[PDB]
Order: sequence, then C-alpha cells, then structure tokens
Amino acid sequence: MRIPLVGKDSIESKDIGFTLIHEHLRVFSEAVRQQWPHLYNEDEEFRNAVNEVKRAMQFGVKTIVDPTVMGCGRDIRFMEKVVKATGINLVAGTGIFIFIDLPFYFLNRSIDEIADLFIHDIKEGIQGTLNKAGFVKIAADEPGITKDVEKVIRAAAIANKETKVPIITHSNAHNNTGLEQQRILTEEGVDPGKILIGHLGDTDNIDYIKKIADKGSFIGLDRYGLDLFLPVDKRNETTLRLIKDGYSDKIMISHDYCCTIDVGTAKPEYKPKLAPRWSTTLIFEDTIPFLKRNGVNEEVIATIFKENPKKFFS
Amino acid sequence: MRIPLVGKDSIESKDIGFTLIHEHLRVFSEAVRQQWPHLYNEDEEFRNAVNEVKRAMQFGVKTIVDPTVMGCGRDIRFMEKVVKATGINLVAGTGIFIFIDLPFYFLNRSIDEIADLFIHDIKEGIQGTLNKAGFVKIAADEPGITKDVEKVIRAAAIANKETKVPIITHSNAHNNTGLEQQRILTEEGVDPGKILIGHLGDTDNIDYIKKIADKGSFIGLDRYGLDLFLPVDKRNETTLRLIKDGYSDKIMISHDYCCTIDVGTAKPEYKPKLAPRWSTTLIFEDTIPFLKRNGVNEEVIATIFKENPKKFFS
Ligand SMILES: [Co+2]
Ligand SMILES: [Co+2]
Ligand SMILES: [Fe+3]
Ligand SMILES: [Fe+3]
Repeated sequence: MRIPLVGKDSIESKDIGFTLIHEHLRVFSEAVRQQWPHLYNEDEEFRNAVNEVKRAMQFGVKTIVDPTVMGCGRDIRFMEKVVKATGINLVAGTGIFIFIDLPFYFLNRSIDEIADLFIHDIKEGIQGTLNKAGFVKIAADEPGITKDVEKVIRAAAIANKETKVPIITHSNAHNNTGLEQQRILTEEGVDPGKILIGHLGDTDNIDYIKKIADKGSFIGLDRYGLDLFLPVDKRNETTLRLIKDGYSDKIMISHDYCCTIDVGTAKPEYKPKLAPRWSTTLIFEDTIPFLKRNGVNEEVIATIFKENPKKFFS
Repeated sequence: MRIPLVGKDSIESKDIGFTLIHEHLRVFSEAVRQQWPHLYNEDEEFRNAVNEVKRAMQFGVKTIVDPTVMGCGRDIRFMEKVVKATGINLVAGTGIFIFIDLPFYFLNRSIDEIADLFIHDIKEGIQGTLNKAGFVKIAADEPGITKDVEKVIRAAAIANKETKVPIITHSNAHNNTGLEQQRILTEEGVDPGKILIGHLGDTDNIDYIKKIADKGSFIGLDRYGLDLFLPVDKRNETTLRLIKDGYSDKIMISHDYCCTIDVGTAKPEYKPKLAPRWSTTLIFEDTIPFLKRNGVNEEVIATIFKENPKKFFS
C-alpha cells in the first residue's frame, strides 16, 4: 500500500487501473478568491466537477491524478467531497506553481525550508487533514528557469530523495524548460523514471520530445483538446509517430481539463475557437479510435493508460 | 460621515483626531496561509495586534489607517475583532499589492473589471460584510512600472472617479516610481491632493521629495523605525528640513509597523540590527520630541497628525 488516495485507504500500485494522469477538478487564484468571494460559486463548481468525473467513469476511468497545488487553489476538503459523491480514485499532490517569483513569505528562506513544506504534506497531511500527497508538482513557462523557479525544482528533488514520491512538471514545449527541469532534477540524483515532463504534446517537434524521452523520463502528451496550444489532429499524428517509433514505454496521455477555472482566458465566450471539444473524455471520442484504425493494437493502449502510471508510482 | 470604519459607524472627517496614517495589524501571503496553515498561529497574532494598538491609544492615537490589501492578507473579520477588543477607529481599504504581474485570474481581463472589484469593496462591502473601504492602495517597487502595475494604477483612478475615496501608494524611494504613480494618476484626472505617495521617507534626497509635493500630493514619511531603509537620525533631519521650508502642509508621518508579518526577512532574529526600536509608538519617544526641541511648535505637530489626515479624507 504505497499510493495515498483522497478519502480512501492507500493502495498498491498494481491496483491503479486505467488512469488519467493530469486533470483538474477546480482551479483558482488563492488571493483573489479570499479577497473577493462574490466572484465564485461553490455549488456550481461542485456539480460541474461531479458531472465530469462520473462521465469519465462511464468510459472506464478508475484513477485521476490531480496536480493542483499552491498557486492554483488546491482545496483538500473540496476534493474529498467529490470523491464521496463519485468513488473515483483521486491522487492529490504538493508543490508550488510559479512562473517568476515566489510569494513574499519566501524572501530570505532556504531551499530546505521549502522542501520541508512538501515533506509535511507527504508525511503528515494536507491543510490540517490526514490525506497525504502522492507526488510533487513544479512549473516553469515562458520566463524560463528563473532563480526562484530553480529553488522550487531543487526543493522537489529534496522531497523525492526523502519520500520517493515521483515528480510531475509544467513546462513550455517551445523554450527548453522541459529539458532543463529534467537536467536539474537528475543532476541532483532523482531517478529519471520518476519524472513526468509535462505539456510536451503542445509541439510537433518530434526531435525535442524524443530527446527528453531518451534521457529516461515520461513525456506528457497531456493537453488533448486545448487547441490554442495545438489542434487535436496535429497531436494525434505526433502520438501516432511516437508509437510507431517505439516510444510507448514513455508516453502518457491526458487532457489538462479544468471542471472550473477562474482565469479570464478560459471564459465561455472564447470556448468555440480555443477549446471546443475539450473535456475529460475527448480521448475516448477521438484519439484512441484514431489510433486503432491506424494499426495500434489494444496492448499499446493498456501500456500507456495502465502499465505506465503503474511504473511511475512504483 | 464620509469615512467608513471597521466595526463602527462612519464618522465625519473632522472627527478623525490624532491619526497614524500607515500601520498594519497583520501581513501574510494568501496562498501560503491557505496551503500550509501549520505555519501560522491565529491566537498569537490576535494578541500581538491588541497589545500594540492599546499601546498607541495610550499615547493618544485615535485613528489607524491600515493599508493591507490583496497580496498582503487583508482579513476584515480579524480587523473587526481587534476593533471590538480595543475601541480604535480603524480605516480599511481596497486595492492590489503587486510588484510585477497579476495573479493568473486576471489574464485577458480589462482595467474596468479591476476597478469593478475596488468599487464593490467601497460601495457594497468587503469579503461579504458591510464594512466598506475608505481608500484604494496600489504598489510599485524595484521592478518599476511594469505592464500589470500600470493596469492597477489606472484601475485605482477609475475607482476614484466613481466614489471619490483617496489613494495610498507604496513606492521605492530611489526608483522614481513614486513620481510615475503621481504622473499617471493625475493624467487620468485624479485630484493630486487625494494622493499619498508612500515610503518617500526612505531617502534623504529632498529635491525628489519636494518634486512630488510641489505638484500637489502628500508625501509619506512613513517608515520610522525600519532602519535598513534609513536610520531614525537621518529621517529626523529630512523631516525637519522639509518643515523648515514650508512643506508641513504636505507631510504625513507613520511607522509601517507590522504587528505580525510572515516574510522571512522579518523573522525576529533579524530585528536587533534591521529594526530595533520599530513599533507604533516610536515617534512619541524620539521623532516628536526631536521636532519640538528644534523649533517646531505644537500647531505644526497638529497639522501633520490631525489636519493632514482630515484634508486627505475630505
Ligand atoms: Co500545467
Ligand atoms: Co509599503
Ligand atoms: Fe495542469
Ligand atoms: Fe505598508
């Protein structure tokens, strides 16, 4: 019994089953929600997330990994409410989601102070609860590896060395931050097989994607349906190409869907053009039927959505 | 009764009395307190706040203006507990305190949606209470007038137009950021006499200070006791030189004291050499006696601590 579950007992990795490795029940800015509660609706958010999870379960999904952490509104109590309503296996995480600078709390604070916050969440529990974190989540985007972004990466390595949970990342697919996160994490002694470099499905540069996978880490083909980053047809033929070239040992697939997100870019006005078919079940409606009538047999699908998450968490 | 107060009925500006224009009951990072509650202690914070305010009332302070807003952990229920335990007149505000970028919630959101939040706090109330904001707080520091900093400035100008509350600023004394804020706000139509340009007391360069005051705005000599910005001795010389030259009608004086502050810079082991005598009552022991034994009579003292707060809030 290694992997902690929100609102359930920890399970052994052989029981994870068909997993969606990267999906968000709810996303918000902590400071904004605290200071202006009138902009949010708890009841509409709960019922949206319940409705999305149940439909993914009708397609056979057993476990959702939810990498919502500090900076994006991680609420451990909301999550265990959604678990009770649906019965999904739900893995929560710890970490810090920043692109530039840490919050003011962290001025004059060591990398060890930050890693201790991740270890508290893993070993004791999240937000005063006994639900424990099952991975660490870190991020870098267009601003590159800044000094505080580097501090967070090095803090994740300390927490993994001490607890053995794996690491999921957010990177920008067109600026090498994915390769850099992998380089810093492995220089500091993390097993590359415990790193999922994220948002690599945002590019059709097969060479860049393959260079990360050849250094031993999982590649996140994890934003199916966010057309503004890359359209579905283009992601599909990249997934096909990687599978034909033999890379199914490192492929993980998901949607990065947010059953609610408070960001202004994700208004319903903009949905028709930026992300029309985006949801937690799009891969069942499109990608997997696309792969199979393109010669990919069901043993490969099992590897990607079951065997690979099992190894990540083993 | 144009000034609203926390936990009390509003008062006419002529009844504000002896005022400390810039002090903080509590400062923390919204995301950190939300994600790691084990780092904070609500009972100790409450007690530290009650004791400092009681001490300021001992010396005759009637009114405290607390410019804690989003980004610095404003909590109106906490402020109203302190009020009921002490009897102080406490003015809370609205605003956004950032140095670089806004939280992700604001991406693809206009200046008008930002002004709308300030106005909600002024006209309807704060955090779901009927305590209303009496001014708008904005900040800029070392990174200068960035894109998102400029947005918040203009948003504060629009809230001023609709509601007439004044504007307090945080600036860096060696950046010209204080001069930029005054230029931008006055270009969008704000009465220069409703603007307090903050943290000018951190410098001894009197030509820059007189520059902002000459163009009609109050000047904040508001960090008495934070020696790392400037020792008390130099602050007294600058304050006297300004009064001796007729700028008493523009001077406001305070400490920027934080009864509790969570940033690592302010941890207690740093206090002996960063801010030894920092408190809400340092000016009663040092600064006010200094001024009186150098030719400043009680009418000028009353101008700075009673007449100027009154005119600012009129
Ligand atoms: Co991401
Ligand atoms: Co300030
Ligand atoms: Fe995500
Ligand atoms: Fe302040």
